[PDB]
Amino acid sequence: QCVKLNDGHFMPVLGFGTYAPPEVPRSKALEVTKLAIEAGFRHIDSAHLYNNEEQVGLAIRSKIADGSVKREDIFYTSKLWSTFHRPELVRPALENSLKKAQLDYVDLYLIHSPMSLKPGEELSPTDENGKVIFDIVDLCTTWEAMEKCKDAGLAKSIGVSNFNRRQLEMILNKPGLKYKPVCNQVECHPYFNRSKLLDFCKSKDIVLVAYSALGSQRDKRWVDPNSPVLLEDPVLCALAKKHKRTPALIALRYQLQRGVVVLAKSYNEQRIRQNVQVFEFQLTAEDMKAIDGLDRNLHYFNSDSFASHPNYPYS
Ligand SMILES: NC(=O)c1ccc[n+]([C@@H]2O[C@H](COP(=O)([O-])OP(=O)(O)OC[C@H]3O[C@@H](n4cnc5c(N)ncnc54)[C@H](OP(=O)(O)O)[C@@H]3O)[C@@H](O)[C@H]2O)c1
Repeated sequence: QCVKLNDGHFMPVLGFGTYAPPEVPRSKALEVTKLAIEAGFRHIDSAHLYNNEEQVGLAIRSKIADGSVKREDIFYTSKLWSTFHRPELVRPALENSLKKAQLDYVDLYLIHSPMSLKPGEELSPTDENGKVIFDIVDLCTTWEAMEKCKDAGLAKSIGVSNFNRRQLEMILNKPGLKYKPVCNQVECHPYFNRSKLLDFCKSKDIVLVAYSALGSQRDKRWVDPNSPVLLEDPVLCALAKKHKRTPALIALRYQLQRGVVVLAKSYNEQRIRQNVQVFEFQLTAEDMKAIDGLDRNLHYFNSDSFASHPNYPYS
């Protein structure tokens, strides 16, 4: 099952999340991406930041080599990291990602975040106070460079991530705009359901892609351990019991029924296989209303590191 993007390409509505924290050996991404493909995932979400494109790319190539899939069956996403927003750095960044993954093109290239950072060696250049050293870049210029990447065939589609409505509007209203973003990949789950942003995106034919749809990996770098654990929510657990599914499946299905494309990260073989069951059942209107009632403006990613950034999208 796919949705048609505003540039004519097609995106599978369920995607595999590949990020794992640095404490996880790099080789694991190879193993789990192959498992994901074997389970039925075709949309695979990576990024320069993840330090895994070589392993994820190898998994894709391996599954093409053994005849399981063809390149055209896979929808591969990468993302431009924030130290590469200056327009002259965009195509080189994409070319580096392609080289790592050993792919001729990405299906989707995203601006990972609107929060531009100082260019250089470090992924996350930080001051002595812990905050990231910011760069002030007109993102419309970054976008123009993204458009050139699509015209060159390096990316089939281009989009953004972590943009709010105002930031999207800035791109959409850019004079001489050639390609609208096909999507906005954002934090989205029952505790932070982004309903207003979703309505806006639908009105502009921009797909909303949900990350942390299962409540995030709760990494101590960015997430308060006090934050309620999404999958422990009693409404989600009651719905799981009602449907004889799992809280994760309820959370994924919720997104699909709102017209949101949903990612799901798992590095566990059993959970990877479980997550594809999202297509096997439905939630009723009353179920959906119960889940909508959980909305509580809880973005799990919530750190000083970026809450002070001039382009921080949340308010
Ligand atoms: N654009 C961005 O700024 C951004 C930000 C965050 C995420 N992302 C993308 O979105 C992906 C997913 O988001 P996320 O990394 O925050 O994780 P997530 O999809 O919210 O998953 C959170 C945790 O759920 C667990 N899980 C998965 N399936 C489960 C199941 N069926 N039952 C119980 N637990 C389950 C996983 O643990 P196990 O691995 O142990 O199964 C995982 O660590 C990322 O990997 C990345 O590709 C993008």
